[PDB]
Amino acid sequence: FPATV
Amino acid sequence: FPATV
Amino acid sequence: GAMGSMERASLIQKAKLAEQAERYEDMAAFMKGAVEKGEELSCEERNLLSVAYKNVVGGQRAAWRVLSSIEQKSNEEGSEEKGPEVREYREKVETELQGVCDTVLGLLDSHLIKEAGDAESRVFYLKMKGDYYRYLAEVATGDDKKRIIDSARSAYQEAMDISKKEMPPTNPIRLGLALNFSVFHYEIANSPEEAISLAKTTFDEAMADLHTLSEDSYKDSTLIMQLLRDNLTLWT
Amino acid sequence: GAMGSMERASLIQKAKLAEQAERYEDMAAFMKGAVEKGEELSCEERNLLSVAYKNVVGGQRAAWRVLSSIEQKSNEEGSEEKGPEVREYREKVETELQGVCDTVLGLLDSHLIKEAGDAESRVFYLKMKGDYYRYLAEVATGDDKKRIIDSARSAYQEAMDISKKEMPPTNPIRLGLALNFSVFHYEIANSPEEAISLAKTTFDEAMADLHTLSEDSYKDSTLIMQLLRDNLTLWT
Ligand SMILES: [Ca+2]
Ligand SMILES: [Ca+2]
Ligand SMILES: [Ca+2]
Ligand SMILES: [Ca+2]
Ligand SMILES: [Ca+2]
Ligand SMILES: [Ca+2]
Ligand SMILES: [Ca+2]
Ligand SMILES: [Ca+2]
Ligand SMILES: [Cl-]
Ligand SMILES: [Cl-]
Repeated sequence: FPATV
Repeated sequence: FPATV
Repeated sequence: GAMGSMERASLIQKAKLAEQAERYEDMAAFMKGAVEKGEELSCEERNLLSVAYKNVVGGQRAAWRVLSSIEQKSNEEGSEEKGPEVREYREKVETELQGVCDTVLGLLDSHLIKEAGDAESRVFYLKMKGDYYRYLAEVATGDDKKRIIDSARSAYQEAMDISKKEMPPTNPIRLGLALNFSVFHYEIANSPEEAISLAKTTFDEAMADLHTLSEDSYKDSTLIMQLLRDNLTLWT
Repeated sequence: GAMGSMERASLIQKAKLAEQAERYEDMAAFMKGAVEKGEELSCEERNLLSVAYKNVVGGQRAAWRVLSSIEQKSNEEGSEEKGPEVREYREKVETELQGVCDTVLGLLDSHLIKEAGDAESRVFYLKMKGDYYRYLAEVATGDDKKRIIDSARSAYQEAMDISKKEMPPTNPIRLGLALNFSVFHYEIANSPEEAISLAKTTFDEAMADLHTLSEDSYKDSTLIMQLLRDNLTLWT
C-alpha cells in the first residue's frame, strides 16, 4: 500500500 | 512487567 | 451529544491523554465533542482531530482488507461453501467504517469548512474531506461509486487550488495533500500517470524551495518529501 | 443478548474471522454469544474465548497503566494543578476494565465452571477466574481489595490442586497456570519468595518429564518453560 498522511 | 499467558 | 456536559478545554485535555494511552476511539469521541462546541479549532486541535480519526478508520480499513481477501478467496473455483458468515462480517466492518467516515464528513460539513477562512485551516479540512470520501470509495461497489469518487476528487482539487495560491511548495499541509491526492489518482481513479506526475512535480517544486527554510522546517518538509519519493519508487 | 439470534457455529466462525482481522472486541462479543448458548466449549473454543478477552483487557490494562503514571506524577510536589481530568479519565478506563473483568467472571460463574468436569476444562476456567480477579486486584484501592486478592488466590489454588493431581508436569495449561499464579504472588500478594519458589519448582518438574513427550508436545511445553525462566531471571 502507498504512503498517505 | 513479568510474563503471563 | 454524550460530551455536551464536558468543558471544551477538558475534552481537549482528555483527547491528549487518550492519545498517550493509544485509546484512539476515546480520542475521536473527545475531539468530536470539542468540535460540536461550535468554536473554530486551532492548529493543534485540528491535528488532534485528524490523528484520532485516522487511527480509528485506519484500523477499520486494515480489518476490511483482511476480510475482503478472505471473501474473495471464498468465491474462487474449488473453494468449499462456508455460508453467509464471511460476507456478513465483512459487511458489519464495512458499515462501521462507513459510519466513521460519515461522522467525520458530518463534522466538516457542520460546520468546520464553512468557517475556515485561513488557507492552513481550509486546506487541512478539504484534504480531510477528500481523504474520507476516498475511504468511502475504497469500499464502494454500487450505483453511487462514481459520485463518491467525484466527491473525493472535488474536495482534493479545491484544496490543491488554494494550496498552490496561498502556501509555499514546502508547506507540510500542501505536501501531504499532494501525497494523498496522488494516491487517490493511483488507487481510486485508475490514473497512475497523473499520480506519478503529481508526486514528481510536488517533490521537485518542494526541493527548489528548501533553501528558504529553517532547520526545523526543513526536517518537517523533507519527511513528507521522502514519502512522495517512496511512492514514486513503488510506482516506477 | 445481541447475539441471541445468531447460530452458535456462526458465532464461532466469526470469532475466528475477527481474530484474523485483529478485531478483538468483536471476537469477544462473538465468543460471549457462543458461551451464552449454554453448551460446553471445546478446547479450541475455550482458547478463542481466552484469546479474545486477553487482548481486550490487555489493551485496557496498558492504557490504565499509562494514565495511572500520569496521575501519580500530577500528585508529586512541584506539579502544577491541572484539574480533575486525569483522574476522571483514569476512572473511565478503570470502570471499563472492571466491566470486562466482571463480564468474564460472569460467564465463568454462569455456567462454565459448574459444568466443567474434565481437568483440562476445569483448570482452564479456574485459571481464567484467577486471572480476571488478578486484573481487578491491579486496580483495587478500597475496602474490598483484600477480598478481591483472596478470590484470585482461591481460584488459582483450586486450579493448582486439580492440575497437580490430574495433569502431567509438562501440560501447557498446568505450566501457564503456575506461571500466572507465580506472577500473582510476586505482583499482587507481596510474596516474591513464593513466586520464585513456584516458578523454579514448576520449571524443574517439567524439565524432568520432557523425555515422555513427542517433538510437537516438547515445543509447546518448552515455550512456556522459557517464560518461567524469563521471570526467574527478572526476579533474581
Ligand atoms: Ca464552557
Ligand atoms: Ca471440496
Ligand atoms: Ca455494504
Ligand atoms: Ca506513461
Ligand atoms: Ca442453533
Ligand atoms: Ca508551577
Ligand atoms: Ca474506580
Ligand atoms: Ca530469600
Ligand atoms: Cl456479523
Ligand atoms: Cl472521562
